[PDB]
Amino acid sequence: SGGYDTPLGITNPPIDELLDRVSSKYALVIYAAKRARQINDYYNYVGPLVEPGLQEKPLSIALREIHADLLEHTE
Amino acid sequence: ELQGLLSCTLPNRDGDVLVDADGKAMLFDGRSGEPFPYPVTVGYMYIMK
Amino acid sequence: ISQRPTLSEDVLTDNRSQFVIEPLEPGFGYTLGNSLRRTLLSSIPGAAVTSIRIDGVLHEFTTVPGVKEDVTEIILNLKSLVVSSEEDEPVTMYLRKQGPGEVTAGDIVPPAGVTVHNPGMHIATLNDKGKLEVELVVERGRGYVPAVQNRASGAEIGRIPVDSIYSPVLKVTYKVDATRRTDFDKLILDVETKNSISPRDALASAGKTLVELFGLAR
Amino acid sequence: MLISQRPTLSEDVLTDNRSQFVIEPLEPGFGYTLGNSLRRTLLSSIPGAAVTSIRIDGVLHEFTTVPGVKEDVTEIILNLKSLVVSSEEDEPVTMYLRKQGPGEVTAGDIVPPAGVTVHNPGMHIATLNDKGKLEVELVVERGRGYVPAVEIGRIPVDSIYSPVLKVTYKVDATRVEQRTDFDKLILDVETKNSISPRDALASAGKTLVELFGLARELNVEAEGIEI
Amino acid sequence: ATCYGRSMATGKLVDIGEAVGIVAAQSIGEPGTQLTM
Amino acid sequence: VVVAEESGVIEEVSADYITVMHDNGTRRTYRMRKFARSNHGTCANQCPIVDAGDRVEAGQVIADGPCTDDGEMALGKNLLVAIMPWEGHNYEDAIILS
Amino acid sequence: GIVRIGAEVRDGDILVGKVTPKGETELTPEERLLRAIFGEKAREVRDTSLKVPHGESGKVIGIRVFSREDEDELPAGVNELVRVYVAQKRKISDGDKLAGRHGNKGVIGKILPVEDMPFLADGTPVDIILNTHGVPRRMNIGQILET
Amino acid sequence: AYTLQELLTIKSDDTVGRVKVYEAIVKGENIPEPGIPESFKVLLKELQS
Amino acid sequence: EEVIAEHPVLLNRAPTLHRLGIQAFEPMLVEGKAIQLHPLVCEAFNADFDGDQMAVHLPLSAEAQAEARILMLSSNNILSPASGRPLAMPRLDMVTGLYYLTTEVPGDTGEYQPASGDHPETGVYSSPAEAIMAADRGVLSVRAKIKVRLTQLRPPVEIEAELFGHSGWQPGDAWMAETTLGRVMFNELLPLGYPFVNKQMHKKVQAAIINDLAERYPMIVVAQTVDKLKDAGFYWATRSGVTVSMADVLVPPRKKEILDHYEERADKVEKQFQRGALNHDERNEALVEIWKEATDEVGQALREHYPDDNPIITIVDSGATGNFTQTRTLAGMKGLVTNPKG
Amino acid sequence: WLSAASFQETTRVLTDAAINCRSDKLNGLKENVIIGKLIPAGTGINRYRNIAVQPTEEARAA
Ligand SMILES: [Mg+2]
Repeated sequence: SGGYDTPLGITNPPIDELLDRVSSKYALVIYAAKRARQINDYYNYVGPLVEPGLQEKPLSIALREIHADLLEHTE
Repeated sequence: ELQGLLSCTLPNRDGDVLVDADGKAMLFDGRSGEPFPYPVTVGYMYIMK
Repeated sequence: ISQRPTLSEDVLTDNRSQFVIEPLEPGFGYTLGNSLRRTLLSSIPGAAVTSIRIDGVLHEFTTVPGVKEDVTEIILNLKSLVVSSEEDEPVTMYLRKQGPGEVTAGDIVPPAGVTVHNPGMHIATLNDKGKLEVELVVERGRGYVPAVQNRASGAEIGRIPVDSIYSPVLKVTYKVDATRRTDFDKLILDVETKNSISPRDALASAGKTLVELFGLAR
Repeated sequence: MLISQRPTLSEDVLTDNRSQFVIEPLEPGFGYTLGNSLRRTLLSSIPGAAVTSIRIDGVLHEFTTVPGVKEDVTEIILNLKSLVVSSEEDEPVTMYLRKQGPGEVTAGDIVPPAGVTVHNPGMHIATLNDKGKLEVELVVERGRGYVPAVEIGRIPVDSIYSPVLKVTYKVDATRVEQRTDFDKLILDVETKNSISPRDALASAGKTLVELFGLARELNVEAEGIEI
Repeated sequence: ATCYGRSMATGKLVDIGEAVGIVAAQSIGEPGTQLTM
Repeated sequence: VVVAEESGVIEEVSADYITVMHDNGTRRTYRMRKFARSNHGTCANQCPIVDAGDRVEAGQVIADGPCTDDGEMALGKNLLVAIMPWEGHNYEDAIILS
Repeated sequence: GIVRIGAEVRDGDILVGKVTPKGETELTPEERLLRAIFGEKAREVRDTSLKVPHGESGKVIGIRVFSREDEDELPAGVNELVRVYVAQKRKISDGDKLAGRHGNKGVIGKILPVEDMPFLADGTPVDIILNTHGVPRRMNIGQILET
Repeated sequence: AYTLQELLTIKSDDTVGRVKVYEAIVKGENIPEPGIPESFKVLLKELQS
Repeated sequence: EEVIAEHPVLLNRAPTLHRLGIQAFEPMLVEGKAIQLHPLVCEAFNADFDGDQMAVHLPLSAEAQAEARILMLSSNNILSPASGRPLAMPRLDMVTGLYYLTTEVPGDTGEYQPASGDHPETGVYSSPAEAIMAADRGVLSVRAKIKVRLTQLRPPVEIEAELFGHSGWQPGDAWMAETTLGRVMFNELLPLGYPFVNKQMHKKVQAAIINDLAERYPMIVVAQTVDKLKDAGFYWATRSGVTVSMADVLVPPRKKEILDHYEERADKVEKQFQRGALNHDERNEALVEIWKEATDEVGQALREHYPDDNPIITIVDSGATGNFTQTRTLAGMKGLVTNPKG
Repeated sequence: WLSAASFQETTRVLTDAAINCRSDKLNGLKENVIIGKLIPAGTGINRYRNIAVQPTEEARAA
């Protein structure tokens, strides 16, 4: 799993594991933002693909999804 | 003169001289209880708001 | 081998006492002395005045005719009142006085169950035209409680909330003696309380508090 | 006085000999009244048996060379001090470990006298090469805490009497919507194979209950009630 | 990105969207209050 | 601060004013600023430092002002200070108070 | 409509009640419908009353009032003027700025309980803890001598 | 880029975008697209002057 | 408290000199009317607590919140974008807290001493927990040199190459190390994989350690290591015993003679100028050189007279804060002073 | 011309730009800042801002 200790809710998934999913941090930002507003559209449009928290920010849900590789993206 | 006065310090009500001639004193950590290892400079200062 | 520790009391004055606990583990006296001193300084129950009410005034920032001190200085003088209450409920004390002369704590008439322990404390100085008429609500609690607002309670304009300092103890300290084949520590607590309660009662309350707290560990 | 309630205690089991405990919520300022005292009690007030002094045959004066094995006497003492043992005899009891021929000596190769018990038989001690033999005497007795080194061939060791190994605590803040400054105590304890962290915590709690009951006995007076 | 070099903050190769001109101006002008005669 | 313009004995002292009786028979009265707002919101409050019957000389302080204590500028408080780093709560010019 | 002397006011409380003749243009369609249905064309006003600013509270000390009915000097077209004075007792707090006489300034990071404070041998706790690293590099040794 | 745009358009100058943002946050919807800063229109008019 | 969870805010302090003057943080509800600011980001903000104020901006759109969490997060920007040096590194107090914690005091209580006669060494410990037990009792000092068997720490390059297989190690592997308990506890904060240091932690040494961590380990590992370093440095700075008193500010003993000698030189220069031989500008330059030499001589005498454990010397030489010219000005001699022209 | 007018010497820049009837292409950091458009850097670059996002079919089944 690695030597890093347990992150604390806003620093997870760790940025070093998410930057391995995209070519740049900016593309990661747009990835997560578009997935998050898609999620919020679903609540008013697909997902969530992982188990959501009792009350969770859709941005964090999208980040966990990107970490789980349950979605695709194209520049 | 200040150095000399730091030695003439009258004791407290219990006869103890709390501040030595270096102006320092042994303090106790109020959280754990063990006394702080080294002597710490204590005294009285004029503080404004 | 472990010998069961003992607690032996010494006495210096009516309000100050030294306690000796021995024998104890090496390096264990400091921690016990501190765990006792913190509870003695913080969570010893006592009684104090919560809110007052003067007739001629509607708020704290004014002057009573004839008296020398303003209402705020009078409240700062009343902050030094050491009282003891058995009612454990809001109970009202009264104080009527007319100058010339001086108003002290001995002029306050406490109701049943409560009593003032320093009647000689200065409160206000009155002249020919000075007339002082004060009600004082006294309650029982622990620690330090800041003035309860008139919005929290259903209080009215005349009620002047005051800070409540419920601590009956004044100054606590400790010292240990280490002894080094057979090593042990002897702990000496030094407790000085206000004349409200005796150091025996304060240390007993702290002991019950700490016993109740450590009881959940087992 | 006043009444406080709901000071719950919970546990997180990391391993079988190490666990964390959480006491919450505690009143303001009480996170440090309990923290240091519980740690020093767990460390220095628990009955446990351990090794005091030993005698190794073959070499006595050199204290650094031993035939048959490659480990020095220092490493032998290091391996011996980590041996967990429980004895009920108040007097010091002697044990013996004897093993000949090339091989590996463990803590199970020791013959325990009546009453004592070795809890880590799979612990490595020494390795005999060709034409080697080891015969050693051990002194085991009870105590509390830790004490440094205190007849030719006899050497005293550092006695680790405490059944707990490593204790550390921390304080955080969680409270009701009116204060938000209450204290929460986190106590990480790591013990030996003698007793679980649960029993060590309970023993420290009982010893502290007796200690402060000595002071509560002075008078039966009001204090903070519990639920 | 290859001719520029690695990014000082990230340590890796500089991303594309990075605006290295403003970063360079800030880096040059930030310890400007330390130059004395 | 309130200063006596002429020697005499204090005739009356209240939280509102101080009346002095000079040696030639004339009276004088000094009114006290009580809880007066300043230009910057600070409180200007005066309190008498003399008692009835005291003999004051010409120029003596009779009542203290906002930051005056028995006649001298009292801008702050005498505090018991210990000089040591403490758990970083005094890190980088921060201050820890009792 | 003026607050009463000695009252405790908080953020958003009304100090002086004032009503202003309401402009006919800004009448919403609902208000216009109501005034046309009921015909209650009498004493039309809007709420422009004075309120307490954000982050401000305290006891009301005094109220001064000047009227035009009574002969007072007021500017052109000003009929009534009311001042309300509010006092606050501010204790020392986090972020408040303390300083000595030697240029050693600082805000208050934490106020510990009196037990957490390090104390002398006889149990007298210190009142303020000033960090060491500050003193020698500022070149105000006068604070140590003063201490 | 999106932070800088949000700071300069829907937080400062957009007269139809700020009310839209408040209406979207109140109803729990996504934040709309920013418009044109009014100060830019003022600059254009002052250039015409 | 629910709507704040996982909703970053932006903290800014003017003047915003570089991009680190604005950083994203996760807001934690605190009591009071002050903004609590992590003590490591100060170097990025140039923010002390002498009355500083900072501003908070709240991102609303999803893209802005993502840019805050990813691009502008506090724990993501650890290195200066100008020189690549670490900025979230322990700055001054922590420095002393670690500098005191890892320095070795020869001859301290519990120090390893070889066996002499029937007396054993008593300088070896099976586990670091045994050293902690010996430190709770008054026997073992944290700054004393001892020998410990480390099971959960990594050895240096040479020790791992000799005793173990190169590039091969496992948690639980044992090895003997002659270090201080302080250096052990300090290396305990560094990750398992990092080799043991066993060096007095001057600020430059920890800067190098953080440079290596950022060059090799992930960013989050560095962001947690710096927090552990902060905690340890503060806790041990409390007990490092660094205060200031009039006695700790030691006046140089030979100051009188040095000043008399160089003032005699200057008086000879003035006597030479009185006959018109020496030039006016030459006289000024000669006096300038004389007093520069005297200032440096007083500084050297002060450096010699000052113990190496003096709190002033300890604060300056550890890299925490200050330079030696400040110490020369405080005790000793300030020297020459500027003019209106310069 | 907008960047030059906002930078320094506004009057001269405006006169010179009016004489030459300058048309600003309106693609620069400061230009997009002034007009309130997404800047041409960082997340404002075309390849980053127009990314399409949709779950994979294997995850869309679950
Ligand atoms: Mg500043």
